[PDB]
Amino acid sequence: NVNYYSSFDEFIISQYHAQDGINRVSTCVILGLALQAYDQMRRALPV
Amino acid sequence: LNTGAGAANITFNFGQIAETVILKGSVPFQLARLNQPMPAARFTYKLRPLD
Amino acid sequence: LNTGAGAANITFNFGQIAETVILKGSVPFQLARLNQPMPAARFTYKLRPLD
Amino acid sequence: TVADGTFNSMIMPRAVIANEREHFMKTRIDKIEHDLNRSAKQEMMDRQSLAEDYNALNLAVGQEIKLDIATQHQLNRLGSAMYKADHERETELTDLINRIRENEVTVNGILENQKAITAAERADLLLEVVASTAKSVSAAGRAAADGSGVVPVFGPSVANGIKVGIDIADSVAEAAIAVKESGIITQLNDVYHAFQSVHVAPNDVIKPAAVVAGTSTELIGNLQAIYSRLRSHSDIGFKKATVGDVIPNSYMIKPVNSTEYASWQLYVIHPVQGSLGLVVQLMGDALTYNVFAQYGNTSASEFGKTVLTGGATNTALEGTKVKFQTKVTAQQALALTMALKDAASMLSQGELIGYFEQYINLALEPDNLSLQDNMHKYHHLLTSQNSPIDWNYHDEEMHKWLDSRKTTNYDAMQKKDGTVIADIHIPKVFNDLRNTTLHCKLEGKQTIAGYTVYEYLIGPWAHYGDIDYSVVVDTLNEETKWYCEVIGIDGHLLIEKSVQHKPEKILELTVNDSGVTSFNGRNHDRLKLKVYVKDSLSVKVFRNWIGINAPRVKTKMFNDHIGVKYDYSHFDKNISPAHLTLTDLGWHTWDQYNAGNWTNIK
Amino acid sequence: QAYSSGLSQNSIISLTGNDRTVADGTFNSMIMPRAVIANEREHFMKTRIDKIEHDLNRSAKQEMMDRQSLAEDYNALNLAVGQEIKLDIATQHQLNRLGSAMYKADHERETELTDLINRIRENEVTVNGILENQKAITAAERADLLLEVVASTAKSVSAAGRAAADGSGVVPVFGPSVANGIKVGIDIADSVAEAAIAVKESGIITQLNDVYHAFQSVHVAPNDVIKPAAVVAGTSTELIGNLQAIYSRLRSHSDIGFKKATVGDVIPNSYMIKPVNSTEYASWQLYVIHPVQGSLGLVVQLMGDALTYNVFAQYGNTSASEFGKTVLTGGATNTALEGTKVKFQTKVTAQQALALTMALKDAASMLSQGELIGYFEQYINLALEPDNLSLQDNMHKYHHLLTSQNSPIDWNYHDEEMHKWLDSRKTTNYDAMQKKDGTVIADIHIPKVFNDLRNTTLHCKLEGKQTIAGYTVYEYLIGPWAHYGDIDYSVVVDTLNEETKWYCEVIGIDGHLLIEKSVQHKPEKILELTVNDSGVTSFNGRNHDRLKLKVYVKDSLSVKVFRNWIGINAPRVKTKMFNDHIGVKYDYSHFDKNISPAHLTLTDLGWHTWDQYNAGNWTNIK
Amino acid sequence: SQNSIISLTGNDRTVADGTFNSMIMPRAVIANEREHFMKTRIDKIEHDLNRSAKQEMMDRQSLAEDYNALNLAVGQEIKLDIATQHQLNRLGSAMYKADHERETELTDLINRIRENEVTVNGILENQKAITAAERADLLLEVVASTAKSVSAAGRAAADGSGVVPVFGPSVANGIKVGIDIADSVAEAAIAVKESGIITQLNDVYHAFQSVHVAPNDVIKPAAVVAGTSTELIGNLQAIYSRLRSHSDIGFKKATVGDVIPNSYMIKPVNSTEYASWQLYVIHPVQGSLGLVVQLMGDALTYNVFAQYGNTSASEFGKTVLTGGATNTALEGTKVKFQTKVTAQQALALTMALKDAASMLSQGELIGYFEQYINLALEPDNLSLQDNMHKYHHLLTSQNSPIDWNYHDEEMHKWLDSRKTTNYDAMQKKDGTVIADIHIPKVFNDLRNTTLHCKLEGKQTIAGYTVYEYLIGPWAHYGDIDYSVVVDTLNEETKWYCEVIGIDGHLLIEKSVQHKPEKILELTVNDSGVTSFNGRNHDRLKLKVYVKDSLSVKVFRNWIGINAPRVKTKMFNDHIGVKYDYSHFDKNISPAHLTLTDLGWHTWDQYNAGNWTNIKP
Amino acid sequence: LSETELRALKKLST
Amino acid sequence: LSETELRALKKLST
Amino acid sequence: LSETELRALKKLST
Repeated sequence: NVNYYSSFDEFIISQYHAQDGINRVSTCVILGLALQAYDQMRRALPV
Repeated sequence: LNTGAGAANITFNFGQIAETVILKGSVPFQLARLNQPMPAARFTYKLRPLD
Repeated sequence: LNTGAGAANITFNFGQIAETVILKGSVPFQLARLNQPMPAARFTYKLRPLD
Repeated sequence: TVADGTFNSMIMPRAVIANEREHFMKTRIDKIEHDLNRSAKQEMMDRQSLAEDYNALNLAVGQEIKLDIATQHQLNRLGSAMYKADHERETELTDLINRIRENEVTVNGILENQKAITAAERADLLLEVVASTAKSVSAAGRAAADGSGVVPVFGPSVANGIKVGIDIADSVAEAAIAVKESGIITQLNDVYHAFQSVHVAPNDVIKPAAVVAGTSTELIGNLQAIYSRLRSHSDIGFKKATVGDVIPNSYMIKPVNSTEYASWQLYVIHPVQGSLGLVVQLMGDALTYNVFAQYGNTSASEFGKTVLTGGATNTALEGTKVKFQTKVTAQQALALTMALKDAASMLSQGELIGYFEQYINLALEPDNLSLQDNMHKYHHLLTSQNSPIDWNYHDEEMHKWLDSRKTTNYDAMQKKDGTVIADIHIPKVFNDLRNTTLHCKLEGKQTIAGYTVYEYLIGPWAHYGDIDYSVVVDTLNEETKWYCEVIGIDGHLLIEKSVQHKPEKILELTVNDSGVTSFNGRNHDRLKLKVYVKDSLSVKVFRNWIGINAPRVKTKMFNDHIGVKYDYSHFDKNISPAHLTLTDLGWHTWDQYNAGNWTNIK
Repeated sequence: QAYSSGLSQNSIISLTGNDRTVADGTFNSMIMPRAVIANEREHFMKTRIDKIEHDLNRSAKQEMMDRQSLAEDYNALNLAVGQEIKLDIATQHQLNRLGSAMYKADHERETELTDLINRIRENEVTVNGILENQKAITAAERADLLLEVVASTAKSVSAAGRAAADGSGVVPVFGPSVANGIKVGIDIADSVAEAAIAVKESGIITQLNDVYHAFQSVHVAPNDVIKPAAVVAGTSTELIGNLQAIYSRLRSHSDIGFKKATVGDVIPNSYMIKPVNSTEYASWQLYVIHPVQGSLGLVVQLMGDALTYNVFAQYGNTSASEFGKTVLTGGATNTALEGTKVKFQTKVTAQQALALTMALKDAASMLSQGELIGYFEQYINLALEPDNLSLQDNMHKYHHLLTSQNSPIDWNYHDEEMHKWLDSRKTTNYDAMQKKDGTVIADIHIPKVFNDLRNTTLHCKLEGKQTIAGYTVYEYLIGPWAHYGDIDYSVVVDTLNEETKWYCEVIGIDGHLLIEKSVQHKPEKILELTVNDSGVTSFNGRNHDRLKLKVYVKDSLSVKVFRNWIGINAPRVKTKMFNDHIGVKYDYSHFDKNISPAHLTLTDLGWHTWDQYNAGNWTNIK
Repeated sequence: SQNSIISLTGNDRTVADGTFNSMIMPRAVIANEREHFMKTRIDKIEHDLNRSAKQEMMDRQSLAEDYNALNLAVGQEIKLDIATQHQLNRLGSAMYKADHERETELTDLINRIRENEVTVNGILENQKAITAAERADLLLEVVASTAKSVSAAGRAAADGSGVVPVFGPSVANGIKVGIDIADSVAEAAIAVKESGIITQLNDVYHAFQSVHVAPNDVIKPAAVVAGTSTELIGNLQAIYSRLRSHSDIGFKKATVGDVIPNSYMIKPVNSTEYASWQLYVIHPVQGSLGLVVQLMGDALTYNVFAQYGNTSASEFGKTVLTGGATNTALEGTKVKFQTKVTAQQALALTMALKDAASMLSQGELIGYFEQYINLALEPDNLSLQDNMHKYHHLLTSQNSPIDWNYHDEEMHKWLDSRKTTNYDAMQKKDGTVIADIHIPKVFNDLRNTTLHCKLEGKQTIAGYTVYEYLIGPWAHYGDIDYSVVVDTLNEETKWYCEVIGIDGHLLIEKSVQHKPEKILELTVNDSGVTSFNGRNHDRLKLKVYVKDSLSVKVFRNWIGINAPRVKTKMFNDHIGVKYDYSHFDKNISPAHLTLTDLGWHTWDQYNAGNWTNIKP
Repeated sequence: LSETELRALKKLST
Repeated sequence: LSETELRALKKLST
Repeated sequence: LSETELRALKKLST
């Protein structure tokens, strides 16, 4: 029961336009910074 | 002993000096104060004569 | 062994000296004291002979 | 798959008796069901026709049933409805017994190899290998399959609009007596307001019968033994209204101001169709019961001597009293009470209260499978030869007690008012249900070449003597010819009458102390009668005992049923009256007929 | 400022406890009251059962078949021009179906009350002993004892017992069932021909269809009324006077309810407003009750643990709002709350609904929010009294106050105002439709003959369950009268036999009148009476407030009695109160007497007084 | 919050008992045995009130005479003396009456919309934020509809007799099930064998319950996305075309000789444990597709399966739509129930509940689902209700994920093949005479069979009672004959029949009372359109005017057996061709009639009103 | 039996 | 139709 | 009245 998006650009814009969008984008921003750390860590330590 | 057609009401006055009176009957009986609902039949009652 | 038409009553007297008596039957059976209601059938009875 | 707990509260059994709206809702649909099938307007209409047919039976003096009297009409309305519903259930049991006998090999395999599964699953399997008309053992399915006749009798609707207070003072005029006969005493009015009949379907009985059965013969014997006890209790229920006493009402005692953690419940069941009562107490998680006799009661106490004990019950508890009418027999209620006692530790307090109240008020079996199995096992034990309760002793003592009450009440009223007034208010003719001269209106849904078939089952008889059967046929067309067929083991007897609107005697039978009759040189426990009528509107069958208060045959038990076996497979076959010839009427054994054509002799 | 009554109230202990929330899986949770209007499953199940009862007793197929016979009987009454009841018109037939069913239920309830009075008066010594000895027990317990010492046919005061004791003829009229399959909106355009008018007469307008879809009658059993009547009764005469005072108010409301359909206006619908998304511990409920059989309405609001109510008049609205003037205030009620609206039909009167509201307001602190919701909705929707014994008695004490002479509401003033307002509405609607359409069209859709239940010429079918020597006894109670003038009574008898000899008996305080007619399938006039402004009639030299008519038929199939007033819109009689009933006492004990038509001679017919007879044998004179 | 659907219980998933939120929570009618028992009793009572078994037995002789008097050709005669045909006629006649009444109410609703199309177009265009239920109230108020409530309580109050679902167990009560002949080809033996049905037909009836959808249900899906009045009317006709085709299939399953499956629920044997799972298997008798719904925890999965082309080993056919993995081999207690909603209606709620699976408690998911299937009770959650109606429209519209026409056609071919196989099997075992008794080849489809529809009249014009019968729409093409039977107390009477078309009506006067009289013979093409006096028509209205009537019956008969089918119309087909039904309302007064008035007369001849006298 | 049916049936017999 | 009604109706016809 | 009863009654009347 989740949706799938081609890019993080689409994901954050879709949540912004949904009901209760202003408080949804706050969570998505933290997800983006978490994903930024995930990319750098996994490239240095590929498993 | 009741020799009449229907049930009868007997008034008991125990004075005002006695502190506690305990009533026990050979068979369960109904007892209540003035202007109070009559309970189910019980063997024993504990009463305050001042009531 | 009962050969009569209807169920029979057998009276058991265990005295008054023994403390406890345990009764076990080959089949479930009914036991009760004198002039007392009978219970449902069961295998084992623990009784006081003075009862 | 762990739940949040909301679902389990929705399937939680509910306190139907204690909750008022649930008790209000059930009274309403039981009233609606009774009025759907038995209409007061219709019954008042057929009073005149029924009175004429009863007078036309030419009964001896002192045995006449006078429907012009209000008391006798009211007791006839209760008796005819009660006897009808019992008659369909006996007919259904006979049909089920036949199907089991055709598939004995398959039934035996199920009984031997299905000991592990639940009682309900075994019953469903048994009803599938046989071509049973009803194949559902669930309560919802049984309601759908139930017919019009088997609907329980609602007493308060029967005694509605009947005049009660008629006062003639020191008047012996014929006009005054006519007015007096039009009314009923107040005592009979209270009897009807506390009357509700219980009729148990054969599909409900198959679960107790098959729970420990190992052979097809044992399964049939268990079914017959239960219905021997069930039919006996229905007779006692009707006799209770016949005497001049007032029947007690079942009630439940609850605390006036109940507490969350210290609530208690006390249930007192007074089955009108039975000789024993039940008192069940629920204090906390402890369950206690007592089985008491409904006979020999003094004026001071409403409970007789207790015959089975399961603990200590306090009937002097103080609280609010709520009246209700049971939908299960004393044996059925006792079976659950024993089962609930064993599972008290593993069941919540709400489950204990909900399961018990649903069974007594709605005849609903518990959803728990383990609880269901134990109840049906206990039901078998209470109806077997090794039952803890000697039902025959208590049924006979209730019969003796009820007869003494009728004499005491009749003599008391005779002194106060007189013989004429006593006979109006306490009729001596009615006596027991199977003793009473009663009629059973028949429904026909089968038409063979334009002739509607009406089926009646003669017997089984709980009484011995001489019995006469009469049939009344009403048709739209004038100058019709109708046929009567009486089927036995050896053959059938065919009769042509061609008389309408009047009773016509078709059979006279003699029953011995064992409840068996000699029909053309063979012993028959029951016979099947089929009436064929063209363009019929109403067919009524009357039964009549030559003497009043016929003596009772001892109730048969399991050993008596397996000792003698009678074949009822021939009750299904019928004839085509349109193709009948003159030589075909009379008594003719099967050997004469060709296979499959029982209308024309070789 | 909320109205404060100094009425003494018993203490109430809730099932929930000190914390005001019931514990899970307890016996108290299983006996808790729960909402019936708010829950869809219950509000659907109860409507289905209500519809089933209506179709059992009143079948549309039968009532459609009896239209031809009923039309002939009304025609044969030979009414004056402008007073004729033409059942060929669809609107008149529809209104007669509502009128006949409502009157039959009111007549049966009045009959039972008359018998209950007779039993009480016979056992006066025992009844007087109960009333003065037992003044501390609850009202329900007093009713059970009173119904036992008297040989009442219905001795049960429980809701389940009352339902079983009730028979066909007192079942409430289900409005939607009546208006099923009737053609609506027949359109003839600028045609005055006979064929066009015939088609026009066969249909009804949309307004009448809407009126019937919002109609449900309420008829209170005598056993319900005995509890309020005995709360403060000290003597038997006071108890009887209280019983008659309550039923006088009840009957007056029934006439108003029928008058609402006769006028061209649509009747309002009672509804409940609930939050769109209910939140735990922040829920609220608003109940708006427009009783059809009444002159006043009720608005009840449950916000938090606070109960607020308002009583509003149903007359004088300017169509800008659905609420009239406020007559009694019990706080501030906000009817502008936003939420889902659920429509329901009330099964209790305004006086009964208000009694529980006042009792619940005094118990708001001692009862949880859910208990207040459950007890209110159960009584409004199912007429089910609360299981809480203390709360039930408090409701009955308030019910007595609202009916007594010292009631905070002047019921006579409001009932009279509603009659005047309803008369004005009929004139306005008739005049408006007389302009837009023709006079002929106006008469079809707004008949002038139908005014109110006890004014319009109506028939009442009689049911017979008593047979005396082959003759079935059919009983009809003449009176009491809420209108004064001249009233004619006719009897229609249908019998399978070609020639029949049927008798009519009219019983009064001193003697009875016996008549023979021997005419079938045609109305026969039996009695003509003149009723004075006080509602009493002079029958054979004595004042009578009511009489008893018994019809004896052999092999009967249907017996109907027609009631007819000489002039339409007969003037009303002021509703009797407790003082009026106490002042004048009439003996009804002679209504139980019967005669045997078979043992009747020619000299016994006519008017004979009781002294001419022996004890018993009321058929034959000495 | 983010979720539009808000559960009555909060995120804590706990609701205190005795509070308002708990009082309005849905109930599990199927899972609770007290609730299931109560629903069955009320349903049986409703059926027995309207349809009386004692009345149907008495009317058997009268109906048998009428069917023979139709003078049908050999091989097409309906013989009600045979028990199997009588039982099939009882089920079919009640089935067709309910469908006929629903179609009649639809035509009135269409006329009302077209009269106020300007106001209706404004409501549909301007107001789109309100829910489907609120939109229906406004439309049903703007048009002067007789029934103005979409609530389940108001619907049941105004449903009326004749639309009550048929109860199979009541119909099958008291019929002989087992008769043996034992190689006896005799007139007496054959007569006896004709009096009893077989076990297969008894089992079919015990698992039968018809579903009839009121127009007030159809209006909510129709107006959920409609923008114009034409779209609203086109959606209404498209839904009812699908419903009528499914209703035809439901009757055909009884005619063919096999036992229909029964819907059931599987729940764990142990009650009140941690593990909670439920499986629902819905076998709609009035349809071609089934539904399997599984709820494990808060996860909901569904599978739509074909009810045709299935081997004896597995009850389920091929899966035509998937919504997850559903295990039908789960072990537990099996509770049988009768669905009261169509397959599309059940599927619509399943999709909506899946979307809000995590936003509602398990008790809410189960209660809302079971109330809809077992009571046709729409969920009280307005947000959940709106989503369900949106899915109902999608399942019906041209963009439906399910090709309904393909599955309905396959069901028809599969049922015909089964009848041939069962007839051949019994022919070899017993014989032709016995096979014809048990599997009649004359019945076939519901709208193909010769059937009678008893008429009820509540309108009387100058002493003449009006009985209304709607001719069409037709799902088959061929030649059709219509007959009328009039039973009247009077020894001699004159009754009139009127057939309303788009331009004019036909007036007929007849005198024969008890024998059927042919009124109208028609020819219908492959598009389900007939040419009635030079104008193409899709349906006609027949009104019978009888004085002092007791009963009026209309008999429908096709010239050839097993009439070929007409493809089911869809939304595009309905908007293409528009027919006017505003003329079905006008009446005539037989009392004020002359000899010149009888016959076929166009409207131009009459005045405004006065459709009786032809003078303009 | 309805009153309409009874009156109609009475007329036919007479 | 009831039995009494049918019996009464047959008497009128004869 | 059923159709069977009405037809039978009419035949009896004539």
